[PDB]
Amino acid sequence: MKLTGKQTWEFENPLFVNSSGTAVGPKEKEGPLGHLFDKSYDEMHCNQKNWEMAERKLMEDAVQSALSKQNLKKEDIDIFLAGDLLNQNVTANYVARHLKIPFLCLFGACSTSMESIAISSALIDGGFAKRALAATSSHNATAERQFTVTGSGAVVLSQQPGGIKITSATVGRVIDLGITDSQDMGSAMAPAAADTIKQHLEDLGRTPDDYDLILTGDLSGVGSPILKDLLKEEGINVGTKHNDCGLMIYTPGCACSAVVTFAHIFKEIEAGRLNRVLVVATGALLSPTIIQQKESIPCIAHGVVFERA
Amino acid sequence: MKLTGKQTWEFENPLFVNSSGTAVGPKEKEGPLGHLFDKSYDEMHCNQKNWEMAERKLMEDAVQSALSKQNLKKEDIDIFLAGDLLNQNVTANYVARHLKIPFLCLFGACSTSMESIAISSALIDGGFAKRALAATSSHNATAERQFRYSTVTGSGAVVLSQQPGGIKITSATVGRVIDLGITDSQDMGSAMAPAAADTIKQHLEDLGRTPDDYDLILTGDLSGVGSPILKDLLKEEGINVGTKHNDCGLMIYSGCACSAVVTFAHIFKEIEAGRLNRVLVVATGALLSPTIIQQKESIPCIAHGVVFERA
Repeated sequence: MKLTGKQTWEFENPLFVNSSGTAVGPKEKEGPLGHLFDKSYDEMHCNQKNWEMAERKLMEDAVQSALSKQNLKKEDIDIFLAGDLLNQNVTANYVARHLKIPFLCLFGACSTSMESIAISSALIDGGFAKRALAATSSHNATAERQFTVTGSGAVVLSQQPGGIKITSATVGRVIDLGITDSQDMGSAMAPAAADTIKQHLEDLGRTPDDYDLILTGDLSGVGSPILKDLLKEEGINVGTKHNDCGLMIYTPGCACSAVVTFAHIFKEIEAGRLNRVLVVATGALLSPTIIQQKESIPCIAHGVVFERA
Repeated sequence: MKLTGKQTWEFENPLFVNSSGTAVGPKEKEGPLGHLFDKSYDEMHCNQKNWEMAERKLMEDAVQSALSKQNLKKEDIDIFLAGDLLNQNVTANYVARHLKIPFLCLFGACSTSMESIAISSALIDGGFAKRALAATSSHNATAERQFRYSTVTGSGAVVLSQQPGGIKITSATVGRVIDLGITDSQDMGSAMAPAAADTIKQHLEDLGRTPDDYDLILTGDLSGVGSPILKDLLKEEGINVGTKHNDCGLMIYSGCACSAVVTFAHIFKEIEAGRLNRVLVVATGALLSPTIIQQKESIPCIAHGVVFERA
């Protein structure tokens, strides 16, 4: 069995990130990581007619950057796993239609960036695909349509040697402790990130000392301190080992886990500044209906371990 | 490799449907198959306060039926694959929270019924899970919300594992998105046929098979209008299904969402009874949302297939 413990998949065959691509808007371009993205636009329309075509252009850009880096055509990919981080896959389905790659459509939450890589990894490791493409996108301009980073990240994975290996993934379970305040996203998502991180370490018999970095996505300032405290209650001390993507992309539930992980964290690993990193993307599973009814907001966090090859 | 041809996964290890569960509304109860569903309700609210709690109760019923028939508890399942037709985080997410099973959230479309089984199947065959639960649901009363601002009222769930059962799963074909330019939200049957045809053709080609190798080729929700088109398209590719084709949308009472409940309640019984030995089930989905319809964009469609056989 490749399932280790309760929720962690340990891949047994060689598995690598062969290339990645990122495309972002102006707010991201002006931030500390602005120069690391493959595409970065000076204005939010991304030279497009409207917001829909803007986000579609961001994903197409990110995907073509990833493919270009390996001189791959769309026909060279066996499976495509993608979803929007915010909307109802309005972008992902359009891009899938153009790529013509067999398509597994995932539900768009901020956890989708790692959910798509986890599934892609299992399919490649299980012999169901030679190469997989995983992608997600979001656009600040349309993030309101529930009752946010502007960008998209894509990765190409395969068993062919690359600078970064994927060694395990932990699938999260939905966690909902009550929060209904659509603006209290930090306090709602933290318990999910905590459960997934705790289960991952328990499953692999590891501690934060086995990681160079434990990176969360989308907890930002409010959620991070809560996550650390919750982990301490479980006897898990992340210490200075924890950082959040929402905290690195802008100067002094924003779906930024993918573009920061792909544009920045992967570069750090390939440069040998980080050897093993646990990345946990956390999503608030909501939408108009949920909020329209003042219901609690369920959250989920999925994790993936990347290591220098 | 388990990948065969371009888009077909052939499972190399023992893989079975251990049980299934279906829960439906009054309209389905009154239909020709009404007697085959595990649970049915006399009124669409299903004893619940609103349409959201109604659909949630239906999925909880179907999942509990599937689990109960095998004497399993929610803790006995390693992975849960599910989605619901509104994509409002209302049903599947709610049910996943209560079950506490590691959850892979799929985008709801009428094609999700087979997408969830295909992924579940690969994860089991790949050693990533011992048992998987897959479920989908829809409700007639909120079906309009996919387009704005005939759908089945029910839910089907299945428990899968390597433990011997009456029904084996031998392959699955993952579809690619096909879009020939149909904008009309109710010419959905015709927007979906091309996707269903592409998947059936590729599935047959990948495995070096013809319709003669199947006792039944069943499409999910093409219904009255889409079925003739599908057969015409397959013929244009030199594939003659003849009388081997049927559609779930024609057996329960397009974009109907009846694929899972008809397959689970009816088709599975036919296979276990020995009346059908190998069946290709292809669920077809129109990938849309109000944003799509609102801007009168063409409607992308996708079809995923799974082959079920008598053990």
